[PDB]
Amino acid sequence: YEYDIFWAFLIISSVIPILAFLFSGILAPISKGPEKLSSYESGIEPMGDAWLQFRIRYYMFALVFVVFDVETVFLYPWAMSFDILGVSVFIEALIFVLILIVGLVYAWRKGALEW
Amino acid sequence: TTRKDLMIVNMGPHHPSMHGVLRLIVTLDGEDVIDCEPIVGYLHRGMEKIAENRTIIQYLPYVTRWDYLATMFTEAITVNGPEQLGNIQVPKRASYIRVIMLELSRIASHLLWLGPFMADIGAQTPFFYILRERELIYDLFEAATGMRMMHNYFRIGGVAADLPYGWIDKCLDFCDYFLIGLTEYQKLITRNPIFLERVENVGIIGGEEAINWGLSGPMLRASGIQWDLRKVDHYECYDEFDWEVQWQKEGDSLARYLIRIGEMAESVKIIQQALEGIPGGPYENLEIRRKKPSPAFELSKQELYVRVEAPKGELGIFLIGDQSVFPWRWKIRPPGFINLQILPQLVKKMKLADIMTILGSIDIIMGEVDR
Amino acid sequence: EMKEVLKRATPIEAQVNVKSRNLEREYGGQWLSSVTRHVRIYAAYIDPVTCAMDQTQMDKLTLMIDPTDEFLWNDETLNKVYVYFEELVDHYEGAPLTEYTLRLIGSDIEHYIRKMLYEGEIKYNMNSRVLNFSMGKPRMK
Amino acid sequence: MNSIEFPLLDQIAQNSVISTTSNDLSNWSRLSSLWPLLYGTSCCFIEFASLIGSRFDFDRYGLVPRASPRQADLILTAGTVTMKMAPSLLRLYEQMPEPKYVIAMGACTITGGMFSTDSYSTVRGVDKLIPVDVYLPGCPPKPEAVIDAITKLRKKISREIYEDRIKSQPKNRCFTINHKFRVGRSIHTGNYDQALLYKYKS
Amino acid sequence: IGIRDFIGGDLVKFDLGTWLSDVEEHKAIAMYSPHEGGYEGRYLNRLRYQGYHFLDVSARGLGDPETTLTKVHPVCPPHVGKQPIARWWFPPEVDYRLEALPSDAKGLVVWVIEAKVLSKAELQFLAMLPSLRPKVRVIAECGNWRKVMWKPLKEIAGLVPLQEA
Amino acid sequence: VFIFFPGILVWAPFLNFRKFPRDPTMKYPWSKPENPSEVKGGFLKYPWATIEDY
Amino acid sequence: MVTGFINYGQQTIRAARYIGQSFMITLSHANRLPVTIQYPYEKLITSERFRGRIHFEFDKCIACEVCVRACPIDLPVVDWKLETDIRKKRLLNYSIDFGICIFCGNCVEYCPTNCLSMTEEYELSTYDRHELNYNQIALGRLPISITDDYTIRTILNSPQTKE
Amino acid sequence: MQGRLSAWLVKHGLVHRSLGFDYQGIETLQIKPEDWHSIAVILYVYGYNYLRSQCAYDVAPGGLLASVYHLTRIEYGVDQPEEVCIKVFAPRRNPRIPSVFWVWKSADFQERESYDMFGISYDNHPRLKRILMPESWIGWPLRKDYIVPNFYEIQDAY
Amino acid sequence: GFIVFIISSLAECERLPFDLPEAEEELVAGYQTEYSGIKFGLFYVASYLNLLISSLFVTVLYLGGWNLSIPYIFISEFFEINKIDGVFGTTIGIFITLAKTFLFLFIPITTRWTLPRLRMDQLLNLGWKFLLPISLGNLLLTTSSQLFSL
Amino acid sequence: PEYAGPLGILQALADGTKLLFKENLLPSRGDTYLFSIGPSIAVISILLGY
Ligand code: SF4
Ligand code: SF4
Ligand code: SF4
Repeated sequence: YEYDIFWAFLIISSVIPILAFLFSGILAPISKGPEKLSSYESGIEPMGDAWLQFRIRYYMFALVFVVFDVETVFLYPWAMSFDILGVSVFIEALIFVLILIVGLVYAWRKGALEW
Repeated sequence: TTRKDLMIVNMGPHHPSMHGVLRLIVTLDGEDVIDCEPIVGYLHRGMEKIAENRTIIQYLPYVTRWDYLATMFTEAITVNGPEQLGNIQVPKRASYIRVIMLELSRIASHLLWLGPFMADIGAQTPFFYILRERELIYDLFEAATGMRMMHNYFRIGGVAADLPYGWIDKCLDFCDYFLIGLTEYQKLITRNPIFLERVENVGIIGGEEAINWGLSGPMLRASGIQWDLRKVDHYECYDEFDWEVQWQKEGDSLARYLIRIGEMAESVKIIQQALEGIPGGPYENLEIRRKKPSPAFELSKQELYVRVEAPKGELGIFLIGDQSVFPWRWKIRPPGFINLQILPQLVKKMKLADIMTILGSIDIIMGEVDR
Repeated sequence: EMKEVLKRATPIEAQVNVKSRNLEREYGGQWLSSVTRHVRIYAAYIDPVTCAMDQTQMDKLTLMIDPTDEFLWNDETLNKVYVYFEELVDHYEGAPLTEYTLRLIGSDIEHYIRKMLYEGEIKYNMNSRVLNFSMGKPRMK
Repeated sequence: MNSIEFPLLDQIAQNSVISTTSNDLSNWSRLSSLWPLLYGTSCCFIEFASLIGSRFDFDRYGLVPRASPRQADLILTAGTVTMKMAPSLLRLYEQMPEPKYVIAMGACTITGGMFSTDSYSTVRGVDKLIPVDVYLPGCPPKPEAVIDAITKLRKKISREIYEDRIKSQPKNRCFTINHKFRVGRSIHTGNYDQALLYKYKS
Repeated sequence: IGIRDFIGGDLVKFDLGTWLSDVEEHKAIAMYSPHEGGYEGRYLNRLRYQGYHFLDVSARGLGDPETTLTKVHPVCPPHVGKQPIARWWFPPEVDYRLEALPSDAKGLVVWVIEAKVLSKAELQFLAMLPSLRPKVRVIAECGNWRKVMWKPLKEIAGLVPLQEA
Repeated sequence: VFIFFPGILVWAPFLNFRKFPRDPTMKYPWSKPENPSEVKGGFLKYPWATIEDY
Repeated sequence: MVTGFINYGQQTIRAARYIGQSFMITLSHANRLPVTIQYPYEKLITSERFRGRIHFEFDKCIACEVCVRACPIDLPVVDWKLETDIRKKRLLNYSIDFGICIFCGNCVEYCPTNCLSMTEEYELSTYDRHELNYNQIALGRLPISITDDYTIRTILNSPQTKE
Repeated sequence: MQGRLSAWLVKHGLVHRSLGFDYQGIETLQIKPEDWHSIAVILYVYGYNYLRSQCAYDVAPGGLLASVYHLTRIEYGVDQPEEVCIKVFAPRRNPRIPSVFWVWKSADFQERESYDMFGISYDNHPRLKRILMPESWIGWPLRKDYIVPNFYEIQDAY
Repeated sequence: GFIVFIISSLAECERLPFDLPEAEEELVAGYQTEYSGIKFGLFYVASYLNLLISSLFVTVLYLGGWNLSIPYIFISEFFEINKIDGVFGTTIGIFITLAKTFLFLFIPITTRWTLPRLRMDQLLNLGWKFLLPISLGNLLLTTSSQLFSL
Repeated sequence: PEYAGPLGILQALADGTKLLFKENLLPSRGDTYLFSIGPSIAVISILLGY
């Protein structure tokens, strides 16, 4: 079957990091110390714990990416059935690509894709 | 957005872009630099205090430890302070040798600026490319002075020793090869689209701001100001050679890069002209050269200020004597220490990745910023 | 004769379930500590069993002597160093928690350690990772 | 008399094939990939840069410089360590994972060098801060001398056994008391050149 | 020369029994190793497995090894002009380490690095040291080679004629 | 090398490519040259050398 | 409107050309011989005035201690006593610690008897710091020239130019 | 002889004192600390574009602390620029000198160095804190009567 | 589509000039800053495996894969190569695939050591304003050309 | 790479075995589970494409 190899390969690929972690645990020594476990901050003592809180206008491309992922997912089955059918699916997906282009133009002009 | 939204990161002494042990406390608002605070002094060895309680012949090894890339400039300022105080003349051959060594050190300093600058931009190969020829410069220095760095070659009223046999042709061949190498560097780097788009419009400095902030050298000359202390103060024999002061009108980092490339080319021209017209005669001053107890140079009782055009700007020495071997006061005016204070103004409202470009545009090495 | 070194330095009562915490935003960026190969004085609560350091507890001074063992330590020598540390801390009452004060305290503590080594109280630790004798080579009197 | 003393220990192990060859191969692997910290402080780092460059190659020994301490085996201390920098140096050494090695390069890292006499802030040798395996004398040591020091470090690394691992973990003794000092916030808060034009106060 | 030269210089060879037999028979051994180092630890490791404790001696700053190793020697710590000249006396290094070793140790092995800088007579004394101190083995790197080869140190120093290998 | 690396990973532990001594007479590291003048000392590098100097 | 697209075209081809130019400039270095000096199998021959380990002649020393005063740190230790029969300074011990030495060259320059010399002996690394305290016997050892080691390829930096 | 700047100041009625010249003949003037903040603006008005260096030094141990300013002009078409040295003296017990950061920004770091090494407090400097020494340090190292308080890592490497 | 696939795969493999999350000069090591031991090796393997799989997908999707033949010309060598079938044919196909993969392994390894690295804003601009509309136009051209097939 | 093997062939193997023998370092301030899971997820999702 064409998919039992997929499951076996997935199991092996998940097992490999477990084997690496086990081998490191049984081979590498442990010498923990309070200075060693401190977070690295280029020598100096770290201040408050991490955290940046970006601006919204920077990370507004993600809302475009969510929609565009769905559009590119929807475009695949049409391409798979483009040869069995004819110009009907061409006309069908032309509106999809045109709406994608119009949305990209709107995001470009409104400044959503500006950093 | 005042607090708990602003990330204060200590891009401190251990950072690849931080040249040496410079620390920046950078406050970021989503990769946007709100401001930065420079903390220096991680290499403060108290060299001004060690300048006292040391004779000049003892303090000369200490001199090369500020601006360790351009060591001959610091050696020149240290040996020309007291020799101006004592009215000691320098022979013409020694002056020509000094000019040649200073220009070679300027070439090496501009190279080892270009390396870390392009590394901070993102290109690592130019570092090895500059080191291929800085090793040749080191070979010339070791053939002449005896060591690659920390030469201890400059002396009061002259130099340590004459140039060895077969040095002029070696230096001329180095100049011929290095011109080709510089053309290769400009072919690889100067018009690159990524390099330009990382450099073209960062750190715009006005000429008035450059004057007020105390900037000197390629920093001040990259704001529309043609101010070189070699042609203003008539240092050594720079009035005899044909050379041009490299200055640019725009204030960005690209102007500084172009200025340093042109300064390397003009320096090469200066070595060629100096070696073509080298004079004869003595090099050490025979008047000062005189088991018996040997005193050092007793400085006169007056104040003095001496300047030099270091590759990083203007390097100065304020010397107050005390009619004794040990100077009463020895203040060092470092070009990098004064060029660094404009960095928070430049990086304000810029981005995090632009800090590397701005700091690489300024020729800062931490051994000269503190003393 | 007698017991001697009867001060018997009393540590603070041991806490449980102490978790590692960084310094706050206003108090961060500073060392509030003196670290050196033989002495680490931290303005923090460090427990040895779980290697957890709480740096928000600035009212406690944790002293770790000889983390990389260069001397062989008995309990009496540890008690001597600890009573000296307590006396030094009580001597500096009213001083700020800055790095300067803790570095001074560590300097006197290491001078005491060197005096103990040269008096015969402690000996250099063989079977150490390095043998460099940072306090001086073995010499005769 | 500053005497020396060997503590009480047990017998090692003794093995035929598995443990001995595994230890030898681990030693060989740690020989050829001693990744430096890229720790640079002062003029000696320039010569360190000359060992990254083309004329003398770091890559022949492996020895790729890694910025993060967690990815670095060897710290090659190049430069004078001031009082302001020494706690940072000790942190960086402590944050490096075991096994870790230290090479003190330069006269300023062994004993303070020129600053051993009159400098009021120069630490006279990092052996007062970090345990040094190989001492490298010389002001700007020649890059070949740096390679020789690294070769001697490899000579000592290949001699290691499993017992040396329990020589490397810290003993981790602590002692906690109240201090009744004055607690003060950090002077360097990060506020710099913000609203500067309103700070005249005539 | 080739063939054998370009064939495996691998570190899995069975030379180790011969190495231990030679270091037990010939007390003082001159060793030659790869220039980049690190292939000596395979041979010193088994010596350390037998209970031998290593004393690392640098031959550059050795300074007349007779009184440096087998006698109390005077050394002046470096004053930098802040102190008067002091004359310290240091214990004999190899004998101090011998008398301070634990009773279960097989002995002490003196690892003399960079022994090429020593003269002929210093190598003579380094070869004849185990005769005076029974529980001392001498290992001295007298050079470098493509592969690890060892010889008796008396042969290199000139006490025994150099037999062709 | 990229194609045949699975076959090179086996042979590499059983091969050494360490550079040979300058004179082709040094049978042993303790051997002395017959006449120490026929050796070629002073190999140059890339700025001033040909392929003969390697 | 079309001119904007045309300008976008010409400012894109230029970037591709300059990226290819960077690629060509970098890859032209593959046809050039390496500059790397393969230490420790190859050693660079030091200059005639290279400042390395000090060599000290015990017979020529007069214990005048000017080498101490000329030192930036007063490093050399000259333990001497007066030989009352002749009233000349008899040298007892001479020691230079190379952990503090910076190889500046002041001692070898200001020595009146010229008993102090600079050798080519670099690579003085030791495992122990206190082993760097060279006395008058260690300083008196002749340096090992790399030209006498025949297992390595001695590299000369430049042509000899003695013609 | 009266310098050009001193003659200009006496023409404009500004109090000062001429201390002479250095070895290069540059004028040296002494300005009282109370008038220095007003005189610096007038100095820039004269045309001193460039604050070349700001320095501080000890006149004598247990004596006055002197702060030194070097000034020159950066202009197109001037052959020999005019340079002036100016010294302001403050008592050791409580040294107070007005800051020229609001006239020349180049003093921004430099005066901090003068505060870090000699303890001269500058009034209108907005960020006056230690720059070279550690920020928690107590004492001014460059004063002639300073004594280092016996730190362990400064002592001899034993 | 070939150029856009190369640039996009180089960005996904996070190779330079798109090494921003692991940019050593801006951040100390990026997300690998606190990672030590076997985990850094895992995040190294994964990167090189991504590079290898991107090169393999380049030689599969855009190059001919294991195929090497010119039917329109009388190439004796290519015809004789394609005439082999069996174990030897599969071996030659593996050889051809590995060579074509090594071409687009050689190119990005060079690319890392030649160009400077991008910036985050410019990375976003290149991804969203230069590559996406161009890929949409390429898809439209592909569909228009494929209209002739049916 | 020249010394780890004949022509540096064993250099990457030496790096891998060194990282195997290098102490596994976990952050005390952060989360252990996410720290251990992240690289494993990355390598699994990258290996699944082969
Ligand atoms: S040896 Fe010391 S003083 Fe000399 S350059 Fe190196 S760090 Fe600076
Ligand atoms: S200067 Fe020369 S002769 Fe005088 S004490 Fe020093 S080494 Fe001896
Ligand atoms: S070389 Fe210089 S530093 Fe060394 S001992 Fe001589 S004078 Fe002192």
